[PDB]
Amino acid sequence: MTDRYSFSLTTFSPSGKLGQIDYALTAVKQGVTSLGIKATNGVVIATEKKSSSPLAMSETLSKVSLLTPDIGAVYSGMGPDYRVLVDKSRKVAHTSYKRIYGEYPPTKLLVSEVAKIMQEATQSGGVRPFGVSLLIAGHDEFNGFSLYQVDPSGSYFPWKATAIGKGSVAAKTFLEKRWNDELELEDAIHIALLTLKESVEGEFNGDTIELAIIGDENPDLLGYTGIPTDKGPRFRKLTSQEINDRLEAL
Amino acid sequence: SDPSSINGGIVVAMTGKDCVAIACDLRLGSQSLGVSNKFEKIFHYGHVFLGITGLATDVTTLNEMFRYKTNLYKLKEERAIEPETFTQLVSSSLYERRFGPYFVGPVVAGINSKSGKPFIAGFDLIGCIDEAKDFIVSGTASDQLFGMCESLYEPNLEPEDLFETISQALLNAADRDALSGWGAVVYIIKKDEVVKRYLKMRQD
Amino acid sequence: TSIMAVTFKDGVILGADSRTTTGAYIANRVTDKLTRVHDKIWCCRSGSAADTQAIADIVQYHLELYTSQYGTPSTETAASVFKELCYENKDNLTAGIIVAGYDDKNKGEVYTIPLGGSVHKLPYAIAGSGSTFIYGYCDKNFRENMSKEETVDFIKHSLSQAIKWDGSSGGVIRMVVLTAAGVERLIFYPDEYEQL
Amino acid sequence: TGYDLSNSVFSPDGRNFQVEYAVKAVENGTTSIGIKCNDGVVFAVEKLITSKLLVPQKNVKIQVVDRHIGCVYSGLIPDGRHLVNRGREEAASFKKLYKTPIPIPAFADRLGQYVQAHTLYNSVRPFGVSTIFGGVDKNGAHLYMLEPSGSYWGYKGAATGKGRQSAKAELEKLVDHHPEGLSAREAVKQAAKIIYLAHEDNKEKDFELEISWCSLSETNGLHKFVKGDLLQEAIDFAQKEIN
Amino acid sequence: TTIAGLVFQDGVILGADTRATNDSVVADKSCEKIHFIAPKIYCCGAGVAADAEAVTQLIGSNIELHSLYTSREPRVVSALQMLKQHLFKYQGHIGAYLIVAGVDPTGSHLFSIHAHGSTDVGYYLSLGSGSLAAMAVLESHWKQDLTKEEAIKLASDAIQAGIWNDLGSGSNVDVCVMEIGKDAEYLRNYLTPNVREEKQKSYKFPRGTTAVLKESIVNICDIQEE
Amino acid sequence: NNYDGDTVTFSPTGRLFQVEYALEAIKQGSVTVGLRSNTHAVLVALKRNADELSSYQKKIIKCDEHMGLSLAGLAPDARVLSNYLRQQCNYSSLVFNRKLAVERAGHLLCDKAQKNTQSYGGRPYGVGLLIIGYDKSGAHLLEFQPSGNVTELYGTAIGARSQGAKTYLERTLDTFIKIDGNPDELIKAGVEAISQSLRDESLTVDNLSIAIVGKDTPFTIYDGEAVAKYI
Amino acid sequence: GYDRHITIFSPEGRLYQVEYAFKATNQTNINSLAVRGKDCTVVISQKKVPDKLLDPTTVSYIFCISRTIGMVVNGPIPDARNAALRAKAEAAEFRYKYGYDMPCDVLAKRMANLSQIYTQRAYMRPLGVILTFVSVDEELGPSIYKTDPAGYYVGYKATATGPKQQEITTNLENHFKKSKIDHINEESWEKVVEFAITHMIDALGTEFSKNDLEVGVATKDKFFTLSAENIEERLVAIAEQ
Amino acid sequence: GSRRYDSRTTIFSPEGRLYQVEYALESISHAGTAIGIMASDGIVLAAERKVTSTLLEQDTSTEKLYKLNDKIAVAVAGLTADAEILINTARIHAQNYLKTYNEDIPVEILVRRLSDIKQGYTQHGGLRPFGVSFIYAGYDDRYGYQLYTSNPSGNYTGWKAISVGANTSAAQTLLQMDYKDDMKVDDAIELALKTLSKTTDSSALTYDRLEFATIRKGANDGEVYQKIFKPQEIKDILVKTGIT
Ligand SMILES: *[C@@H](CS(C)(=O)=O)[C@H](Cc1ccc(CN)cc1)NC(=O)[C@H](CO)NC(=O)[C@H](CC(C)C)NC(=O)[C@H](Cc1ccccc1)N=[N+]=[N-]
Ligand SMILES: [Cl-]
Ligand SMILES: [Mg+2]
Ligand SMILES: [Mg+2]
Ligand SMILES: [Mg+2]
Ligand SMILES: [Mg+2]
Repeated sequence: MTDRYSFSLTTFSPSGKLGQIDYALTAVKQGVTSLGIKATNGVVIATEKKSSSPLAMSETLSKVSLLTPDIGAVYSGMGPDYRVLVDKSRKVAHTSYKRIYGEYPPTKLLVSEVAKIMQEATQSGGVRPFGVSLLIAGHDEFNGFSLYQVDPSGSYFPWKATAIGKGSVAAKTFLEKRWNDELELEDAIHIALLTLKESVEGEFNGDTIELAIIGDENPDLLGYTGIPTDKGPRFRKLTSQEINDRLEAL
Repeated sequence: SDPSSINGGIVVAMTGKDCVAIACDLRLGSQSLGVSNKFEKIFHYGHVFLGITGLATDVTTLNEMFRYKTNLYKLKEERAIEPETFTQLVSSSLYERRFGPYFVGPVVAGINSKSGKPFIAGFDLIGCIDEAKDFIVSGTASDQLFGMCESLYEPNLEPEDLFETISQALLNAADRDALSGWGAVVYIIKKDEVVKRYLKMRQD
Repeated sequence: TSIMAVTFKDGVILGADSRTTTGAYIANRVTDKLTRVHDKIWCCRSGSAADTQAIADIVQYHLELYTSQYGTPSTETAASVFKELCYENKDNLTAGIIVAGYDDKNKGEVYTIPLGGSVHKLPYAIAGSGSTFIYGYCDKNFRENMSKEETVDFIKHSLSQAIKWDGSSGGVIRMVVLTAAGVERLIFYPDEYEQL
Repeated sequence: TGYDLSNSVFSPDGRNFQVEYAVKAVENGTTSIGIKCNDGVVFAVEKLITSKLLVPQKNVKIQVVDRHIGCVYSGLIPDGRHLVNRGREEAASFKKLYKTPIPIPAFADRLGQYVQAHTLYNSVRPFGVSTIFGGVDKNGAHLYMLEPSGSYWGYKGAATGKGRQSAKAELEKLVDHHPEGLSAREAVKQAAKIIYLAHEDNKEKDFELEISWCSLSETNGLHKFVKGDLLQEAIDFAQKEIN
Repeated sequence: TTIAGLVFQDGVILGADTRATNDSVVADKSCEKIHFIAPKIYCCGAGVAADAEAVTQLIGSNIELHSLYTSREPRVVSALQMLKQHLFKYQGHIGAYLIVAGVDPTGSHLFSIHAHGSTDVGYYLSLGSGSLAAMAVLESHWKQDLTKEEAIKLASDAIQAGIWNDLGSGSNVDVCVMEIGKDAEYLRNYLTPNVREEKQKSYKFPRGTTAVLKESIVNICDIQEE
Repeated sequence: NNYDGDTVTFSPTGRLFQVEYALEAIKQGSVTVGLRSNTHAVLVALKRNADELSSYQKKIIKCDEHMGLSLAGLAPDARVLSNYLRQQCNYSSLVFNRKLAVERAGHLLCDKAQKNTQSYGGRPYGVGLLIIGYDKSGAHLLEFQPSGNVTELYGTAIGARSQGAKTYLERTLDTFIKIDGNPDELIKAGVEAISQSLRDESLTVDNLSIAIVGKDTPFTIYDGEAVAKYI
Repeated sequence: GYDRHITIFSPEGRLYQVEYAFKATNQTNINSLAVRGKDCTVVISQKKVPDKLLDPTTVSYIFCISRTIGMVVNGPIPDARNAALRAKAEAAEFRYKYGYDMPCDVLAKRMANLSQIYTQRAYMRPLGVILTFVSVDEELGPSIYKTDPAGYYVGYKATATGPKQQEITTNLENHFKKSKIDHINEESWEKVVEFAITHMIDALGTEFSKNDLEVGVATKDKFFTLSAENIEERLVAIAEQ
Repeated sequence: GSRRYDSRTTIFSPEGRLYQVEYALESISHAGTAIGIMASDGIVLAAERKVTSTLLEQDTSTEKLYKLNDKIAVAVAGLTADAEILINTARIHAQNYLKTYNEDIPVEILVRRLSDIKQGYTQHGGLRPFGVSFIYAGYDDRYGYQLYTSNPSGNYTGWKAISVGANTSAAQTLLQMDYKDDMKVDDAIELALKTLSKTTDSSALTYDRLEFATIRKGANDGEVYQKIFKPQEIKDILVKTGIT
């Protein structure tokens, strides 16, 4: 009834490769395509709701998760690993930041904390790396809008736009042609839906696509009135109807 | 025996039109014995100013602690901390010693670099925030300072008027307290210039 | 506080006043001191309100977990869990609890747990500051195997006197009836019981 | 391959080979049985007399837990003792907190969870015993049998060890021929017969019969060993049936 | 401090004064004693101000994480249970006295919590040094099925009773209204019955009145660069 | 073969090879005999020397005034187990004012040995013990194996060539059990039993070690010229 | 090839121990089914008592976790009971800490997170079980949530688990394609149980006696299992129309 | 038990080498080249980014050059995530020293501390070493301008000019050829960029590929300024030196 795995399960091979990180990246490659695009007045993150059965209620499975009111996340790879990272990411935003400074962390620092958790699974005793790549989109007052990718190694890079998982190579080429520094949020959503259609085989609608934005402040979603400084969450998950409306103008 | 009144001293902060002022006396004592006439109680971390009254070992300790924390903040955030955020950091840090507190009366003063808004705040020894529009007082002559500030203060004073008001609030309060005085310093803070003035006062 | 539990033919009845005081100020005049740890196992609380609430919440947790594994616990089992908490933490608790419950096998049972953390199984029990004034009355008037209506009158008359003499007791008389039929709540107002 | 070298490793089948290897140690051991009767349970065991130097009636195999539960096991005897020691701690803490003596189904799961825990890690070995146990609680008589995997079920009759197939066949007849039930004194006699019949598998060495029982009428719901005249009456009944 | 809470037809309402004191001196003339926990759960605080503030912020933080985890609106009983278990743990050393109220899927709720960890259920409650002044008003005027307009009036009256008659309580009245099926409305400075009157004189000094020994410019910037 | 690297691994036929290898260390150890009557219990041990300059390794250890054992195998493991017995005997006396039952002492040794066979990192004990004692139910002899198996016996032997002594005792069973109130005759039967396990070497004065416990006899060890009487 | 013995990645990005735990799931050779009514959630499971010496009343793979939550397990019983005891403990602790009954979906998530830990941490093996949680949740209504050895979980309109899950799944899929609703439009739970049994009979192609089935029913504020005589009444009604 | 799966990260080979350290160094040899050059009036840090994509947001990106305090910076070669763990430790050691002594930490003391942490992972704990090599560029009032390097073994050494990462053999030959002791910062900037331009595996050296920094005692009134170059500023210095 002992944990005797106090030694690294990820080690350097003779060629200098960290095998378990490479294999975790292979697991991410098999995962469903997700993407992120940064506009001037917002960020969009999107993915396919690959339903394991038609009897399953795919609404209950959230691939796109709120981390803070102004930060959202999506993934490609192993869903369970993602779910626990979201739980830890939400908590670390409070313990290592909000309870100290009285405000939510900026995107880059929350990303840094998630990255740290993933790095530790790559060096600590008796654990495998996380088998996910995250795309984290967010906004804060002093950095503005931003989009980050986080890999199983713990490495993170800021992107203007990117894709991860199944059809990422084709999708990244598609985004390179379409992206410019003068995109509005609606233009980015339109490009996101076009890019995502290429990697999807079957049905393509609001029920089989999950899409969220980091945009304007939503005081209607706040739940209370009477504090001028709290203007509401910038994160908003688009509804099944809101996606279908934009698919008619596609 | 009462730690907050062994060493003595005072801090007062005031808001004006597009400016804040923070001021302190220079005395450090061992009860009746005056020891130092150069013990400044106002520190700064970038453009945020922190005055601290109370037990002098904790004044020094907390300065060193907030220098530490604001330096790391700056390296990670890639920007200087703002007064509103620093206020929350002071509160957090004091309350984490809830049942073995630092015997201090901190006062934050500064101008938010983005909004340009003047900001002052005061705390008790366990971190309860008092965010005031007008003024904050602290120290062994806090009652005297409350009396001076409450009558002398008026809103929207220009920097060079505010200097006169805060200086006269400090000087006259200090002269009615045995454990305050021995010199004084006044900082006048604007969005991108800060003037520091040493006041002539009675040395008893 | 005035509290009592009384066994009778069909089962058991718990009774209590509704006054909570901070010194001479009545902090709450409509307190519910009859509290549910299981479907048909209840308790009356006296002493520190913080302590008795903390205990009762832990007991409810233990009996809920007992029921998931081993089925419905006996009233004796509930009294034992109360005792274990009270006895082992006697230095840090001020709790005087009466435990009352209905089995179909055992019928009505009453257990009293005073300050020390001892257990005593009794036909009826009284406790709280106001109980001192009704030891004489309750001893003279209690009979075994009373009807429901007789037991309600016995409790109503008893707590009426406890309330009359004790300043710490007052408000409404709450009661909870535990039988095979189920769980019945009763309430009796000052204008009813004061004129008895 | 290599899936059988470490405990808690799933083979490609979905099997834990180390647990299946522990079963082989159980199958190698002496025969033990349990019989559920009208108001109680009877336990019996085969004790191989390795030598004349063994003191008769001294090397007692059946163990009591609390005052109302009997335990018997086949396989590695020390592993069985370790499990009963745990069972006694579980029964003690249950009684300490809840006052009432531990119910048999409740007790069964305590052993079950503990044995199952020894299939979760490579740092421990599975138990090399199948344990037959039971007794009388507030809801009546209960007989259980617990395997190295942690698996257990309730039984009308139970048998384990080298002579289990022989015993199981005999128990199945009793179930068919007595649907209304078996009395406690009948079950003692039948238990003796079944151990004697099951001894054909261990026929090289002679043996010593040991029986115990819990019964609501015959023992007041407490575990007791069958001794003296009642033991000899059962041995005589068993000796008559084989001839 | 005068804090109060009461229920009305399809909601619950909280009230509080705005004075913070140190012994006999007024530390803060405008402070918020109605703390935030969830969008539709609020907490009136009395006793030690730092403690009441810290405990609500902590439970509010944990309530937010719980809400995210379970994908549900937080319940008032969860805040209640978390607050009382924390306060009980510290044996009254966290000197916070709280009135918790809110709306959730179960309905509208009103509770009080004491520093040692005891809780009460009520249709109208009050805490702090002005509780007796407030409770006198609530006992005289509270009835069943109050309208929102009557409830705000009664709550603000209960707080006012404390403001005038209790030295501990003063300045302004804050209110928070939590109604079923609606956004909670937080009404800071709902009443302002204690504005300071205009002063007789202006004490603004002639410039150069104060004697100065030295002057200097403070370098607040990073690196003056070449 | 592949399943003997540690104690935590069963073989495919349900065997624990590390336990069986510990059992083998006992067979390499020097012979010791145990036997009893209704009044007394006797240990007889053939001690082994390294060479002619060396002393003869002690085989018998006292646990209490009414109990003790002889060892065969790793002597440091016997020291650990005997020390554990001493403590359990001592605990029984201090707390309950009660001499520890010999049957209960066996149960404690069994359980101590068992823990080392089920957990990783540890090894089985590499020693066999013969425990004799006189308690409230008379004379007792136990045989401890480091598998955990403890067995109450009239007589036995363990160590190299122990099968010769064990067969003799199996024949003599009806005679030596009746040797009541006569310690010298019971020792004689033990010395005659251990002689059946000798080859080439014979029982000399610093070779032989005898111990006895009984009705009005504390556990006492005889070495040197004290055992010359029985040669 | 030690990447197949512990929970670390193979070169393909696979966890073989997780995949082999899924195979252990079908070791019992028992098929389960869960469906939702208007006011209820019904779960049925095959009951096989091969030995005549077994006490059939003690042979069960349905567990009462809390008053509101029921759980059926597909897999070996020791792992099933490991999972059951933990879920009971978690449900009780939840109620104590947060002051309301643990929802079915939250428990499912909690057990799934525990399952995820066994796929990431080497010293713990996965449990070889699939856990199907059922309740009538006070917020979400009739609920079915299922957890597996990977740590995956999701809500269901209906579901099936076991060796012949695909046959049962397609049978249920075809019914809901006709009705075009997420549930069995039926008032009484008795008729929802009759539906569940009928559609298992059709899917598996086998008839059932009272002792061949095991039934669990979730209603508002309680989950309970049916006796053999309650099931017999159900089987009589099916045969009579 | 668990022993079966233990790689044994902290053992000697028969030749007296630490396997995992050697293999970590092999990992580092594939990372983007970083160069440090120390002059009389300042230090230059130049480094080549590895993942050329047009969609990478370069102005908010930091994979190579990190700030430890106001006086000390590092250039990274290896696993970025590993480096960030060590960087945050080094940032804390500097502030601990400042809190204790009320003086900025001397460069060598900070370097030794980090190097000691790396060493620990090679001698105890059974964990893999950090796959990181640092170039430390710093200033203090004892030794003035200092360059150091540390590697996964925990060994550190001081340099006038040095490279880490890819093509260090080629890079060190070129620096050894053109470096002189009386050199100045502007000359060192040019040397650093010319060296990367020749050793790079890419077709051409551009601004979007580089991270660049200087530490100068050429701030206003004898203070020390750390300059992390913005993308546009790297583009300007590339045109100035005549590479693009
Ligand atoms: C009224 C409570 S009362 C008189 O009925 O007990 C207010 C409630 C309140 C004020 C402010 C806030 C702000 N979020 C929330 C609730 N409480 C007070 O006025 C308390 C009374 O003790 N005041 C304080 O705690 C003050 C606050 C000022 C410093 C801003 N603190 C002190 O007086 C400290 C604290 C102290 C704390 C615990 C025990 C003893 C002393 N004393 N000093 N120094
Ligand atoms: Cl969890
Ligand atoms: Mg003075
Ligand atoms: Mg003086
Ligand atoms: Mg009264
Ligand atoms: Mg594992």
